[PDB]
Amino acid sequence: SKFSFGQATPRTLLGIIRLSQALAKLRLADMVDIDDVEEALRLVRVSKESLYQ
Amino acid sequence: GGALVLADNGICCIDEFDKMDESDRTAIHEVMEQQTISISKAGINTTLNARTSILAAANPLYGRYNPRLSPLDNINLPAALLS
Amino acid sequence: SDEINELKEMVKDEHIYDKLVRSIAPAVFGHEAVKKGILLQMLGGVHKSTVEGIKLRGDINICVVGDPSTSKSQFLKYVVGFAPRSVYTSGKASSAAGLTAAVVRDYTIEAGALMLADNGICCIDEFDKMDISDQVAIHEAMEQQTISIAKAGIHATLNARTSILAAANPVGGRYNRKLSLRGNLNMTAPIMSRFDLFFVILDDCNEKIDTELASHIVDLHMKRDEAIEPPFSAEQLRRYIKYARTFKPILTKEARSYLVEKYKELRKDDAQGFSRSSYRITVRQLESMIRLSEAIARANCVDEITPSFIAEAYDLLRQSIIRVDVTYDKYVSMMNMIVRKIAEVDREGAEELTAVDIVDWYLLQKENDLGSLAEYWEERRLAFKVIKRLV
Amino acid sequence: RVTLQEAPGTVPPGRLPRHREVILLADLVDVSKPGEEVEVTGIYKNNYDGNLNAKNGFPVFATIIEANSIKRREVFSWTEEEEREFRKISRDRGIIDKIISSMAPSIYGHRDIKTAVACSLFGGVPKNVNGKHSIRGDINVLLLGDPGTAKSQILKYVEKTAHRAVFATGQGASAVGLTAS
Amino acid sequence: FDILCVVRDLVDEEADERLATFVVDSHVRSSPIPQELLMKYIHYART
Amino acid sequence: KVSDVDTSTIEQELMQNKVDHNEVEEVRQITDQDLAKIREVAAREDLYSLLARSIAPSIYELEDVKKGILLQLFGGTNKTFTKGGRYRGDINILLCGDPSTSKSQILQYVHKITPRGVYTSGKGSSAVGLTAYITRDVDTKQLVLESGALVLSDGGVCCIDEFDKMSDSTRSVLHEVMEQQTISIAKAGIITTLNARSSILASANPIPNLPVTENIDLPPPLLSRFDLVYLVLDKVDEKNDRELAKHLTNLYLEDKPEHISQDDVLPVEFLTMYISYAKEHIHPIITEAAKTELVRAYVGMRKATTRQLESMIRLAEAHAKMKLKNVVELEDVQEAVRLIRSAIKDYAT
Repeated sequence: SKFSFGQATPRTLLGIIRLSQALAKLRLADMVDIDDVEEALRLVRVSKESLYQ
Repeated sequence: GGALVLADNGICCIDEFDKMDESDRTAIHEVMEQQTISISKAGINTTLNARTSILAAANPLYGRYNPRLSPLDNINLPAALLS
Repeated sequence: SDEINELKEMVKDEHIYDKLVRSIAPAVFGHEAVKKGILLQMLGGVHKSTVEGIKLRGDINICVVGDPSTSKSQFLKYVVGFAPRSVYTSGKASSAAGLTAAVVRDYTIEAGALMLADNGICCIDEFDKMDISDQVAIHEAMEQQTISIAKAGIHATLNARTSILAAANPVGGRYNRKLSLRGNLNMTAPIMSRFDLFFVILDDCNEKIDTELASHIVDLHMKRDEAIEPPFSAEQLRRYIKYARTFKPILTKEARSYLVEKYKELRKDDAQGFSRSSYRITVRQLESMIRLSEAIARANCVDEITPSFIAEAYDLLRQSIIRVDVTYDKYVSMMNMIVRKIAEVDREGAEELTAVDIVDWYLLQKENDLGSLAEYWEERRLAFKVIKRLV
Repeated sequence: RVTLQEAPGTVPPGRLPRHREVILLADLVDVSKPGEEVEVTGIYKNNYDGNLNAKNGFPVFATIIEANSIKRREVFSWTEEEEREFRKISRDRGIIDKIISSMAPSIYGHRDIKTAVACSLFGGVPKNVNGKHSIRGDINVLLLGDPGTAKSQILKYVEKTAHRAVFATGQGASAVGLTAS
Repeated sequence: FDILCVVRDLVDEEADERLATFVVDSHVRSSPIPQELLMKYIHYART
Repeated sequence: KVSDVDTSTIEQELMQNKVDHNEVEEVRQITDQDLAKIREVAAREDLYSLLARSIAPSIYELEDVKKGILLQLFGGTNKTFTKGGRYRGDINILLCGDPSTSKSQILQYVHKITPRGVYTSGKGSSAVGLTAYITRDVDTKQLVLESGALVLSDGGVCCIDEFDKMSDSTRSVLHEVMEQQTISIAKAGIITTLNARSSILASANPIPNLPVTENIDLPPPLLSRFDLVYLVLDKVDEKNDRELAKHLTNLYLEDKPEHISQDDVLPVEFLTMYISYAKEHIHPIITEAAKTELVRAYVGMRKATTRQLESMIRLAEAHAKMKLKNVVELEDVQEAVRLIRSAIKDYAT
């Protein structure tokens, strides 16, 4: 109830790998460094969670 | 074709994403398997390739986002699609 | 000669009816209704006379309805297995004719489907799948009794006198107990009213019966024991029946007078409420009781029958009805309210509660019929009088 | 020029009603009216190709009857002993009720719904007012039935009894199909 | 349509008795004018 | 011009024949000491688990799917009665869920193992296509009968893509097969009822909460007919996706392919000769032992349709077919139910 959406189904994982792999490309990368992935998580959590304001 | 086929390999954009009724939502629900639409009707057996990206602007259930309601209540959309 | 002794041995006994019933469909487990439903098609009425004029029916019809997995199809397969002159189709794919003749072009005629089984039992699965086109044709078969065929060539008329056993799945494949059967089966009215009667089955969980099913089915899939056997062998029951077909059962008997009151006993209690299984009960049901009677006469070899057999056909129709259930005119309207409220509340509740409420919602309903204040005041004082008398 | 088609009653089965052109002259004009059978003595004529030569394949002449004259066409019954007998029966008043009771035997029916049948089946008076309008001489019975009521069977009686009685059903159809075409 | 015949209706013992006896009588089997003379009568009078 | 080892019962005559005029090859033959290895491995307790991990080496977790299919490979026991009967061994499995769940990969794998199976996509299919083409031969300019796709698939496993998406006229073929276990062709030239006895493994893509029974689409009567219906759902694993990602994100590296699931004990060619052996040399019977628990399961579910019972007694006998038991234990019907209940622990949402 409230909070959610669950369940964070694997498409969110694959999604965040894919976002990661996107952010890498603006670094032009091939490395795909940790700050990239972390950043993807950031965008994800910031997306929602604005419903607490 | 139009829309999805017309714009593919590139971004497709949708407004009023709630009012689209039903048959449309099935198309879009399927296109996230990418690489597909399948038209079995009448003179068409083809399965064409849509490489489309989708951006969808939608309004929460009327009037605006009632906080006394849980999320997924004020979002009218099924969980099959949001995943 | 050697066999006729056996036939005699069959007609002598008082149980061979029950033997018939129990021995019909070994594969199937119980239900006891559709057993009779199946056999009484094999043995038909007089289907003759009354001239001048138009001829009576005669024969019989049944449509089995129920939630799938109820093995309604096993009956069917058993009939196409057992009795000669029986065609089996699964239509939806009929497709059209199918149940009628082409005609082949010449003017040589295809058999085919329905008509090639004549004076017999045609078995169709799923009326609900064949849509409009052919159902009308079937109606033409069960109304006019004749099949008229004219295509781009020689005009024709070909008789088919047949019984039609169908198995029809409900709209949602389920009940819908609360819904009228009229609304559930989803076939058009005229073809509906020609099928008497339906013998609806629904399966519900009962641990005794459940255990019996699992036991019985596992039994079936076991080569041992296949020793389960009917009191009659599948081979003899045919020569028996064919013997029983050679009779011209006719009831002159004035105990037929009784039948009238029986017809009469049937509709009265079923008049109010209309929210019961009605139907009507249609005169065609009076007309149905006849062919049913003669059917049971065929069964028991008895001629001119008994009022008792009449009562059997009667009760049969009764359960077939109940399965579908789920100046004092003023006092009548209130008594109707009492029976209506209780009958609904007993089926969907215990019924009890505040007696005042009954008057409350009653006034709320009858307020629509109130032409003048005197009608309100009368209805109020009457309902009050009944409750005061009732107490 | 009038097109004469062969009479529909006399057509041998499986054959279309072929027809020929007819040429009237002088007084024969206007003697004919559409819908009517007509007896003509005219001589037969051809000329002159006339015009096909495109879709035939052959030198084929037209067929035209030049007309000469015009003329209009061209198991149970009552009987003397039977009618002289008969008359004495119709004299009692109660014959009406007896007839109604006789009108639909096997239904058991009603006294009313059969009464209507008897009434309309039996007749009326046409009846033309000089010279304009005939009103109507018939009784049109709407028999409004009810599932399970006899409403079908009754009218079926009428097909057996009446002299000229036709069963068109609803449509779909049991020939004939109710619309002249 | 001049004459409208409505049919009903709520069950009556005489109406249902009387009918059922007749129908049953019919199916079991297997004052008014003879049909032939009436079907002549009508034609006669109309002519 | 135009447009694993086989079973014995199915072979039948070609054993009963081909001996007389003799011949060579046919049924796969096994040496002695390797047999001595099978009868040893059967002893291993984790076997029922073990084989389940060995089926799909690339594919991670979702063990009960691997497992149900494992029983699809052992499915049922064939019965002729006096005559007729013929319920075969056939067990049929639909599975649906979120996309990219490997649901197609399994199809590929089963397709690879199963000797006679045939693989069909949705919409690339038609009721004429699945049996009896009656094509012109064009070599002799004659009319010759061709076997449809289900007739070929007779024995072993038919695999189906995108089953939800089949045209309405199609699926009307399956109500014939699933029940009768034969197909009845009265059309055109030749009129006969010909036998296709085949498992079906169907993939489905659905359109929390909502009726699930609604959300698979399908007519519910057809949907109830399938023996074991898998619904992919989160197992709450965390704790899984990491392991699975270790599996898939490899290859990756090393670029060369070595092992895969290692370090995990796995059979390779052994499991096929095992499976074969199990199938030909074993014919399990429930005896007095199944029926009690067997029924009480069905009731427990009823508290659905009778098919679910048929299901249990067939599916279970596969379990018992494995482990080399001629008779079912009262035990082993437990998980045999649980597999049906497995999807229910996935129907909670």
